This record gives sequence, structure tokens and C-alpha cells, in this order.
Amino acid sequence: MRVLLIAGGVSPEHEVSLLSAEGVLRHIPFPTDLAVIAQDGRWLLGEKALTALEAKAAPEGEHPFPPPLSWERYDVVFPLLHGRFGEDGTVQGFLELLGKPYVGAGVAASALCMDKDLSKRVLAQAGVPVVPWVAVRKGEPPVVPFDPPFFVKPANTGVGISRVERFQDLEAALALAFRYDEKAVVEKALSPVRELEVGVLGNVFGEASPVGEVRAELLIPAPLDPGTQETVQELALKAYKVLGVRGMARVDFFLAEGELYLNELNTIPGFTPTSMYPRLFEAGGVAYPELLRRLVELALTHHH
Amino acid sequence: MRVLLIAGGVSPEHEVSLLSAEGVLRHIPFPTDLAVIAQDGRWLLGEKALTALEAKAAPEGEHPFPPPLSWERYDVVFPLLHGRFGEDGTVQGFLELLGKPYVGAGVAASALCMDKDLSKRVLAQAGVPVVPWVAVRKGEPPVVPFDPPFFVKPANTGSSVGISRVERFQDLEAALALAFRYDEKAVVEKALSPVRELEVGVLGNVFGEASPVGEVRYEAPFYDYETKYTPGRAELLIPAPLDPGTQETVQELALKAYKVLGVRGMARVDFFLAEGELYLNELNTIPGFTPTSMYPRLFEAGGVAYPELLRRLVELALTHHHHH
Ligand SMILES: Nc1ncnc2c1ncn2[C@@H]1O[C@H](COP(=O)(O)OP(=O)(O)O)[C@@H](O)[C@H]1O
Ligand SMILES: [K+]
Ligand SMILES: [Mg+2]
Repeated sequence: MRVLLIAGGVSPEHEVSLLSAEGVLRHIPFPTDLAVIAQDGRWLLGEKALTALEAKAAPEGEHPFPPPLSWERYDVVFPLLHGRFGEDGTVQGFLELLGKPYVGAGVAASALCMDKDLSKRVLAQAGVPVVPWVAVRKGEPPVVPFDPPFFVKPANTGVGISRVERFQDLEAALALAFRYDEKAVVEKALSPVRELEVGVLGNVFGEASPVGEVRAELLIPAPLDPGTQETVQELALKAYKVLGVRGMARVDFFLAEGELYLNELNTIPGFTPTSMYPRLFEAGGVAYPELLRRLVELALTHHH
Repeated sequence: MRVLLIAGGVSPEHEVSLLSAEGVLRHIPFPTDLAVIAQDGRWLLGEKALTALEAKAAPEGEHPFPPPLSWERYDVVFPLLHGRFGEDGTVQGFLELLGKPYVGAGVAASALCMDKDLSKRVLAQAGVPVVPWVAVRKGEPPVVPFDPPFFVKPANTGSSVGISRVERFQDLEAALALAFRYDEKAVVEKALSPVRELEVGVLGNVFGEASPVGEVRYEAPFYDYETKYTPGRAELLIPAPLDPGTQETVQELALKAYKVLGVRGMARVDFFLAEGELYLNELNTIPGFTPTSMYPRLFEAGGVAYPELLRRLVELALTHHHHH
């Protein structure tokens, strides 16, 4: 079985995407070719991709989309792209039309988990705790029922984020966010707050890894009481199932005043050997080569 | 200025899509080329695409995806595909990576509006009244929180394909198996009867304008496939016979759901009216443009002639891409 690895991308996470590709290529137990999307959207195949990998940045590519890629020569595609044109369902839709099995969530789950507003609406309706938030659309004035501090983020970008401490500064933060997305979210900023992260693996019905914490060091496992550790994993699996995520997801939480809040589901998390998602499943008995093998196997299982 | 019209698809609504292409091609006020996705997934271009149209069905195609199209010839793509692979964000995602302006909703809104489970979760959270429902996975034991009669559907479907009305729990397993033939996730809704079916068209990007409210009448048990497209079988009341407050409320809820889901271009929003209570049934981001179709007739009743509706759909696509 041969695997195609697509990395880079036009998003600001182009570099960290290439760093994830280097770690995967160094440990995947399959023959794996690399294909790079340069920052200008054009593709690099063959040796120019590896050259772009070693340079850690591909500013300009060769082939405009769609690329002259021998799709039939690969059994599984691993979209290792972060952010826009990576985790938002566009590349997934292309692969769906190519008929190629691919790692990770499908079009609907990728687009939903990328939308900071619509994902919370789904999660809140399912009974999953999330931080109080409001959507603001460009032009329409904002209606914020809570008090500062807020976070003002572009809803679909995954840059333009501001921590607003005075209501006076809200119009400036919305103006900054609106130049990257027509819809913005305003989230109540919790403080003090701890960040917890847990990995899920599987198709719709996943298994949870141990919980980790970001304090920038990675506490693995996170120093959590037995009850809180369980609720984090339970809440992650529920959210994973409600959104219909496939393959994998890193589910980030907030812990404040003893309350858990689902922060974000990442369908293509950072994947260096030292990244949180591989380290969490390593702590759970799933080593990095085995983790990559299972992700490929799950891509084929869904494809029947 | 040149529009590429894409019709057909590998969804069950393939033949419905070719009918809509004929209606759009007849009145579109732009130079428009047709491309057809045959039922095997392979594309027909140029003269073969037009021949596939007169056949009213395209079983086999020539070019595998992606097709050898000169995308730089076309300023706007009009995906006139219904259902899976066309209305659910997959084709939209391809057009996004191509950098080409296209008519209709984006990736997220298309995928969300094609999922009868997730869409209702968003609408119910935003306070939009919906029918009580439950989702069921393939091979997962069904737990129906209410009592029959039911409507069992695949979560991703169109033109009433795979939908069953259930009156006994013994008939539920057979209704779910029929639904699982078209989707791995099913929905089980509480059947409303008697029910009136109200439909209203929306036009615009996120902040839309509503058409007059129309109504669907028929003698069949429900608005099924044969009723929807066999001419004369379903009768369209345009505008619908309603109180002023009722037509107003339908339009307000249509625009509200349209805005929450971030729909672009167009949508036909369908409602249930039962015992004085309204219920939003579903949103359709690529509605029909065929002779028995409600969307263009509603805007025609509202003063927007068929060529003008298609002109604004194309211009809205250009506005979003180049200016947002
Ligand atoms: N809860 C319900 N109560 C009454 N009729 C229903 C209900 N759900 C579906 N129907 C009937 O089934 C038809 C199609 O349902 P819908 O959810 O729109 O599926 P599709 O998207 O395939 O059209 C509707 O026109 C309606 O007549
Ligand atoms: K729909
Ligand atoms: Mg439908």
C-alpha cells in the first residue's frame, strides 16, 4: 500500500504543516510520497516537494490546481494541511470526487468543526458545555450580553484574533477580524483558565486518549482528578459522534472554576512526534508508527 | 462573460438535475456552456453534453474527474446538481480550490443543509421551530423518543428518495434499512397529519430577500418523488392562501434560518403548517428549476422574472468571490 502525503498549504500554517509532514514521513510504516501545496496555491510533486520540505517553506509552486498527479498510484491520501483549504472540507471534497480514500473527517464534519459559530450551536444543542459566545456578521452591529474580557475571532479562518479588555475596543477588534472573514465570534474570556486536550481515534465511534494539558510545556498526562479526566474524555467522544467526525480529532477544552468547556475540535491537528495528538496516543499505548497505520487503515475501512 | 452550467450527477436526483438544466438554459441571459456528470461519475462536454440533455438521462460519461475543461473560459460556474455530490459541499469545495466563482451556498452551508440531522440541531438552537426528531446510525439500535406515525429518511437525500412513513414500530426496521441504502445516518421524525406544506424562495448572500410564500397540494399520502415531478399530480398554490401574519412569519423564519446557516445565492426553504403551528422542514440550496418546480415560479409571482432571477444568481456569485 502506497500513501500520498499532501502538506504545506496557502494558510498561515504552511510552515507547521511542513513540520508535520517531516515527522510523518520519518515514521509512517508505508511507502509514502510527498506533495506540497506552495503558499501561492501551486503544487510541487516529485523531488521539488522534498526540496520544499527541507527548505521548510515553499513560497512558489509549479503546477496549478488540479495538479497532474498520478492519483491511481496511491491507495490512501493523507491531507496534512491545517486551516483554510486544509481542514475546511475543500480538499476533502476534491478527494471525494477523485474517489480516493483519505485520512480524517469528511466534507461536512471538516467544514462544521472549522466554523467556530456553527459548531458551538451544534454542540450546545447536544448539551455539550461551551463558553458563552455570540456571532457578529459584517455590518450588523454586535449584541454582546456578557462583559469583558472577550476574545474576538474570525469564525472560519483558524490571525485576526484579539483579546478585548474594554467594550470600547470591540469595534476595532471586529474591524480587524472582518478583514479575514465576513462572520466573527465574540467569546467570553475565562480567567484563570487551564487548557486540556484529548485525542480521539476511529470512525464516528472513536476511542479517547489520555488527557494532556498546555501550561509552553505539554503535561502528559494532565494533572487531573479522576472525575474531571473522565468527563473530558466522555465529552470529547460525544462531540466527536455528534459532529460525525471520521479518522481523528484533537478536542481542546477549557477548565475554569471546575467547569469544562469544549473549545475546539481539530480534525487535522499538529502531527510532529512532539505534537500533542501523537504524544497523547503514545501515552495511551499507541505509538507514532502504529497511530499512522491505524489512521490509514480507518481511511480504507470507511471507503469499504 | 460566460457561465458554465453543470448538471446531472451521481445522486438519485440525476434526472431531476437534467430537467433543471433545460429550464435554466432556456432563460439564462448569459452565454452558457453545459457540462454533464454522467451517472458513472464521468463527464460529458461540448456537443455530447447537449445530446445527453435531450436524452433526459446520461448513464455513461467520457472524461473521468477532473475533466479536461478550460476553466479560464468561464467566469461563473452554475452547479445545478441535486443531492449527494453537488448540493452537499463536495463540488463546491472543488470549485473553491479552482478559485472560480460559483452560484449557490458555500461548502459549510451546503453540507449543513444537506444533513437533515445537523441542520435541525442548528435551527433548533437558533430558536427555529422544527419537528421532534432523532438520528440513527447504521447498525445502531434505534431509540425513538416518541410514538408513531413516523417519517424515516436518510440524513442526506433529496426528492423524497428513501423516505418512509411509518405507523408501527415493526415497520421501523424496514424503514431504516431502506434509508440506510442511501446514507449511513438516518432521521426519525414525528409525522404531522394533517399537514400543509409551505415553500418560500430566498435570494441573496447571507442577508436574503424572500419571495411570496407558496403551497403544495396533492392527493398522495405525502409529497413523494412521483408527486413532485409527474406534471399535474402536484398542484402549486402561488401565492399560498394564508393570513398576513402567517405569510410574514414564514418569510421571517426563512430569512433567519438562511442567515444563521450563512447561505449564499439562493435557497428554497420548506415549512410545515399544522394545527396553527409552523415547522421548518428543510432548506434546499440547489432547488429545482424544472417545469414542476416552485422556486422560479415564486419569484416570478414576486416580480422577479425567470431571466432576472438567473441574472442575479450569477451576479451574486461574482460579488461574493471578488468582493465578499
Ligand atoms: N415530519 C413530517 N410530517 C409530515 N410530512 C413529512 C414529515 N417529514 C417529511 N414529510 C414529507 O416528506 C416529504 C420530503 O421530506 P424532506 O425532509 O423534504 O425530504 P427531501 O429533502 O428528500 O424532500 C415532504 O414534502 C413531506 O411531505
Ligand atoms: K436539503
Ligand atoms: Mg431535501
